[PDB]
Amino acid sequence: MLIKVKTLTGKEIEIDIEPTDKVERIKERVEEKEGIPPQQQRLIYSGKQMNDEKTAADYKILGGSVLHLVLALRGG
Amino acid sequence: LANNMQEAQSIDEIYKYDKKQQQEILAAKPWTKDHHYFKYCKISALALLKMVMHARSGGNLAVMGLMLGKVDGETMIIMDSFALPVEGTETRVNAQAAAYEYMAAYIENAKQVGRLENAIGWYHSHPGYGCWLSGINVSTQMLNQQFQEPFVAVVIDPTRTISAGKVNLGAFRTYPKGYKPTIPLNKIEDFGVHCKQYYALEVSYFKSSLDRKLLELLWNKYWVNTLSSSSLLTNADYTTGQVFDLSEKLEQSEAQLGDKLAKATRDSCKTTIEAIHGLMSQVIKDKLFNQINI
Amino acid sequence: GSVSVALHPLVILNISDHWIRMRSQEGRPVQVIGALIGKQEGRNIEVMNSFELLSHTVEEKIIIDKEYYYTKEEQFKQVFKELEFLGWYTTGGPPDPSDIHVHKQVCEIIESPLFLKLNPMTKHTDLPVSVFESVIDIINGEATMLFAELTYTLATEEAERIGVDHVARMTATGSGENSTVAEHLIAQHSAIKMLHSRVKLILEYVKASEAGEVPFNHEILREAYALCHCLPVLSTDKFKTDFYDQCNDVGLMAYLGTITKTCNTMNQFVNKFNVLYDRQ
Repeated sequence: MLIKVKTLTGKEIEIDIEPTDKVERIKERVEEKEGIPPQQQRLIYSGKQMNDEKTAADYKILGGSVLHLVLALRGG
Repeated sequence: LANNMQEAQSIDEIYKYDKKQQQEILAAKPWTKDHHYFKYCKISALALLKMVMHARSGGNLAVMGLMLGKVDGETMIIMDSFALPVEGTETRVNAQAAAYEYMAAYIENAKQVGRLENAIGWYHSHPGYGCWLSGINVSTQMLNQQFQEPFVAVVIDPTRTISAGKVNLGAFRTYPKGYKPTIPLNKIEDFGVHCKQYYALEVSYFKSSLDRKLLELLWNKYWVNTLSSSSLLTNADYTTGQVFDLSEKLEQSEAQLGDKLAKATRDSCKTTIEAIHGLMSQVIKDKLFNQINI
Repeated sequence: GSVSVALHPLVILNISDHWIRMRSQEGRPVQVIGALIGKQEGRNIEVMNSFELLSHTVEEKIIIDKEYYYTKEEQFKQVFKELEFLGWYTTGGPPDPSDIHVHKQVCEIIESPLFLKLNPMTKHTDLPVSVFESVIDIINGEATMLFAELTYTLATEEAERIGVDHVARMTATGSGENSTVAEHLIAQHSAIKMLHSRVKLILEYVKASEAGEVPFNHEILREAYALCHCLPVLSTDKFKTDFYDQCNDVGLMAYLGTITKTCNTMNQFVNKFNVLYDRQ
């Protein structure tokens, strides 16, 4: 598996996770690849952010899927 | 508009994007070596105008958004700015759910049309709250800089800008963890309690040849304010302050000598050129008006 | 006439940036096409923003992408609420049948589309931006269509005014191969040229009046006399003394400022001489 994770600035990440596996698995893949904290990460596919509670068993990912990774930002 | 060049001018190569050079400079990563690397941020006219308009259109509430561009050498180029669908209070903004989907979709759509630049920074407006990094902007800018290294925090104040007639744009970058390193105290006061945590940058603006050509015919009644310009009178305090800082720089360069002389010479040349331009305008006015019917 | 259109000084900047970026990317100048947005208030149309559009080519025909337009229309409504599609723009000179074909195709989206034309390669001082309105006439047979010329306005927000003034007064955008003296003198040249044109028009009018080929106006002539009896503005001795004082002060500021540059060149020369000529 060579699922691509792309940041908006141009960084590339390659991870290996089976589709039946939980989104927490993707989370900890990017954890052990980069180290961005779990609570400061957002992932987007097909223009819609996925929820943590949806297992990717019935999901429109059949290979070649690119995941847009962003970091939560706040201001004052 | 004649007796000059009309093809691709010397102010248009700044708008050209070279993919190979950007890839090489991203692979090189010269920022990690010297942490005081970036010192200049060049913003397009369109990006600044869009930022100011979006900040003012939000009223008394706070708004936030992204800004695209690239990085070359010691400078960060910010080309375009696109807003975000954020709902913020008078003090804080969140950008909870629809902001990130908007970011991804807008970047993809822009890449579809031909926008070849990547995201280079984020901006957030203080509605009359000065221009400084708050304890939350510092944390989020550190978060962004830790992984997406080319980044910059732009702060804009719409209320103060509209009240005083001058834009207030500040570019800042955060030091990493553990990086410690009659005069007014505003140098420490106008920043938050994290004044030692982040450092500002020199902000400059640029525009294309077509931009300047179209903006030349923007309005045909500022000629009165040019003929009766009254130069060397509205910026005397500016020239005195520049002379004082120039004397300080000269003293520092003299102390060092006993490469710092280059910037002192540049500052002196700039001040003298401004004064000479003012005198030239005054001489032109005198020749035009007072040398008739003598 | 027709529908009063209000143009902001942000659409034109968008078009110019679009044209410059695509010309730089493609190497050679090209044609850019997009879509305007604004508001419709009674009989008033106001254009306040624009976003780029994707267009494909089939031999000679140019086809505007529709799915991308729909996605962009759904996307832009999130940030801007009271903004609706009004017209479409392109960069070019004289009107072309390709433009009319594109307008007819675009007409399927909105009832009364506008037509904003920008001139990036203008060869005169005439206004390069022209707002055209394409109303479907009732001419039978062949569709004889000539877009009516519209006298657009320059309605502008306050922050828009501030930003426009800031970019207009910009001077650091160049100062490279072209001397800053040129940029400083160009503004004075343009202002003097416009003043000279106005006074030349006044001179032509008074020459016509004294010739007798136009009706004699007793009020405008006396106003011209009042204007013409004050060209030597403030020729007092105190003004001359102040002018000489200012000139001397600027001369001193130039002397102190050429001395430092000469000293810097001195330092560079001595540094070079103390390494490439000094015997270790």
